[PDB]
Amino acid sequence: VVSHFNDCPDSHTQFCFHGTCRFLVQEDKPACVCHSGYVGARCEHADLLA
Repeated sequence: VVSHFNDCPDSHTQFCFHGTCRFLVQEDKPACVCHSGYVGARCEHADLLA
Protein backbone atom coordinates (compact mmCIF):
# COMPACT_ATOMS: atom_id res chain seq x y z
CA VAL A 1 0.00 0.00 0.00
CA VAL A 2 2.91 2.34 0.72
CA SER A 3 5.20 1.22 -2.14
CA HIS A 4 7.29 -1.97 -2.46
CA PHE A 5 9.92 -1.74 0.30
CA ASN A 6 9.05 -2.18 3.99
CA ASP A 7 11.63 0.19 5.53
CA CYS A 8 14.12 -2.39 6.85
CA PRO A 9 14.10 -5.86 8.51
CA ASP A 10 14.15 -6.25 12.31
CA SER A 11 17.63 -7.80 12.45
CA HIS A 12 19.66 -5.45 10.24
CA THR A 13 17.97 -2.49 11.92
CA GLN A 14 21.45 -0.91 11.84
CA PHE A 15 23.24 -1.14 8.47
CA CYS A 16 25.06 2.21 8.75
CA PHE A 17 25.96 4.58 11.60
CA HIS A 18 24.59 7.80 10.09
CA GLY A 19 22.45 6.77 7.13
CA THR A 20 18.96 5.30 6.80
CA CYS A 21 18.57 1.82 5.31
CA ARG A 22 16.25 0.39 2.64
CA PHE A 23 15.52 -3.23 1.72
CA LEU A 24 14.77 -4.51 -1.76
CA VAL A 25 12.06 -6.97 -0.80
CA GLN A 26 11.83 -7.87 -4.48
CA GLU A 27 15.33 -9.36 -4.37
CA ASP A 28 16.11 -9.31 -0.61
CA LYS A 29 19.03 -6.85 -0.44
CA PRO A 30 19.70 -4.39 2.46
CA ALA A 31 21.31 -1.06 1.54
CA CYS A 32 22.39 2.18 3.20
CA VAL A 33 21.13 5.74 2.73
CA CYS A 34 23.60 8.40 3.89
CA HIS A 35 22.30 11.95 4.34
CA SER A 36 24.16 14.87 2.77
CA GLY A 37 26.58 15.70 5.60
CA TYR A 38 28.10 12.39 6.74
CA VAL A 39 31.07 10.53 5.24
CA GLY A 40 32.91 7.19 5.58
CA ALA A 41 32.27 3.61 4.40
CA ARG A 42 29.70 3.42 7.20
CA CYS A 43 29.11 7.17 7.38
CA GLU A 44 30.85 6.89 10.76
CA HIS A 45 32.78 10.10 10.08
CA ALA A 46 31.33 13.57 9.49
CA ASP A 47 31.91 16.12 6.78
CA LEU A 48 33.77 18.76 8.89
CA LEU A 49 31.71 21.50 7.20
CA ALA A 50 29.40 20.21 4.46
